[PDB]
Amino acid sequence: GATKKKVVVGTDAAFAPFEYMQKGKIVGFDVDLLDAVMKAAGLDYELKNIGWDPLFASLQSKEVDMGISGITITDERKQSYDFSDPYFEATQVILVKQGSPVKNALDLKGKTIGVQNATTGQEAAEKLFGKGPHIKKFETTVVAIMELLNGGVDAVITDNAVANEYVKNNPNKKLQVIEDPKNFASEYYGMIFPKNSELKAKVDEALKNVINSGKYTEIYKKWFGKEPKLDRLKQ
Ligand SMILES: N[C@@H](CCCC[NH3+])C(=O)O
Repeated sequence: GATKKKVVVGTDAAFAPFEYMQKGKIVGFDVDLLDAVMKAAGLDYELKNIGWDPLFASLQSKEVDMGISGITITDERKQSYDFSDPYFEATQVILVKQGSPVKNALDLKGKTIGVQNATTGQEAAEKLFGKGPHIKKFETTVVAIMELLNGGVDAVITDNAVANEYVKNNPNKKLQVIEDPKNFASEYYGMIFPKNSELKAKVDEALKNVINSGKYTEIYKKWFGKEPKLDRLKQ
């Protein structure tokens, strides 16, 4: 007999703790949350590591049906895509070597900044300093961090849980996180869909069900070791 077909879900699995590779498998908070959500939604699915810029290209062509990849909901992105209700709150931070004199975002003036291409961190860097060669763009956040380590850049702007977990997992790298609430906005992550997707409603209801049952907090505690503040998801 005929058919799956499965929902095709894309991701950039180079963004621990949300999605990353471990032993040939894609793991992480977004991975576990997606499984809970799609199961609650009664949707069969496949999760594919397609990379960040390809993910957006493939959503536009509808080769991929859905994405989950630590993606900030933004007004500009809503022009081209649809988002689920938010499932996480985050902010950009600055990642530097210990020893850096940087105390806030404004201290990055005249310095070289590494970011992942087409991210809200690239956006924040361009908003603060204008577009130019001092902003170095990489296809993964992993490579951005590598360019911090080897001195190719002076600082990286990326998401708080990603920077924090990198430092906590890599003490011997002697990096540090600088937070700047005055210069960086609150951000909310959403699952993402091609415009006019018939999956969004099912995913929104499933996410509600996952949060309501305590499954969201079990997953959150697995990855972060503390309770979430669920009231952040109703802002
Ligand atoms: N949350 C930021 C960074 C995500 C990058 C994930 N590879 C954004 O949506 O642009």
